[PDB]
Amino acid sequence: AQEEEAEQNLSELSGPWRTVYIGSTNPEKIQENGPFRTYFRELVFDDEKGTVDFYFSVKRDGKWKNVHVKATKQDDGTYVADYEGQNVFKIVSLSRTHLVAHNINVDKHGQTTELTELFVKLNVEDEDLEKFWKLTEDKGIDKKNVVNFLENENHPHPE
Amino acid sequence: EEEAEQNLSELSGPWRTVYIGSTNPEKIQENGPFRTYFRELVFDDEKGTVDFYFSVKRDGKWKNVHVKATKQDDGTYVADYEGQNVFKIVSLSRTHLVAHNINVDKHGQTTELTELFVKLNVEDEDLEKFWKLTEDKGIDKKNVVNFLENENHPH
Ligand SMILES: CCCCCCCCCCC=O
Ligand SMILES: CCCCCCCCCCC=O
Repeated sequence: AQEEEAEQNLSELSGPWRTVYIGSTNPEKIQENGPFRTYFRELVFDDEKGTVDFYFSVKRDGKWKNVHVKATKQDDGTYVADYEGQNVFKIVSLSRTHLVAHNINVDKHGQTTELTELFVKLNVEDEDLEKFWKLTEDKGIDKKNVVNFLENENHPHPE
Repeated sequence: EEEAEQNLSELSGPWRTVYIGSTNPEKIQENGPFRTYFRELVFDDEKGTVDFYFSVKRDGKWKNVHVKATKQDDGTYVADYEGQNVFKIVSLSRTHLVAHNINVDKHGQTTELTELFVKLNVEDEDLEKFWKLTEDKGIDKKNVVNFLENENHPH
């Protein structure tokens, strides 16, 4: 017998995520305009399908693009996904607060690059949303006159 | 296992805006001066102040703004930004900030806004784990980009 099945419950982890650090064996890949200079926006874990959907922004030729990539868990435990080539990636450490992964990318030229990354979750608690809503009610503000900044078609550019 | 000491200044660092509500919708609509995307906050216990670092789009262009708020003996804060402001922190932890602000603009108009902000905490253990992983893969520290500081210092 090899290893045994892993009880996986990461659904709890879906939500807003941000990129802290991304390291690379090939710096050109992460330098400005690089394909893996990805600013995470959201992550969605599905335990039924055993998938991870990545939502992130990347600048391509002085222009910002919002990308969506779906990764699928393999019986190996790793995940594979198509983005600027082929990737096999591995969650080395994941918790409600963080995420450290190792990705191996093979581009359209067969060039292999190993990347490392630290990502953090933007945790918005219920106890706090309530407190903000109450206050907002008290001050007589209308829910319609409130702007959601954690998801809007008009935000700042990291560069 | 291990947690840093609790300090006000220790809450200093990257913060992000979640929601902001207003009595005058024009203040937080596109191009409104209060449609502020927080980048960082620095609490200073000695001077009794809070420094706001945020971004706001004006005349179609994103601008980086810094505002120094000063605590009052009564615990609230004053700050000059698009008129005079009297800021009140209704709840604050290492995780969140809920606050009420009253702004009177240069023309004497009064707007009351509410806001919910959240902090981006990057824990030591996770940082070291990223670097350990990074050196295990033979990646040189000079070959790593700090995305968080870029986000905190856009343009
Ligand atoms: C790269 C962003 C998402 C699509 C490609 C598969 C791996 C991403 C993991 C993050 C990069 O280290
Ligand atoms: C409103 C100004 C008073 C102090 C800080 C103002 C800038 C951010 C708006 C605060 C809302 O909570």
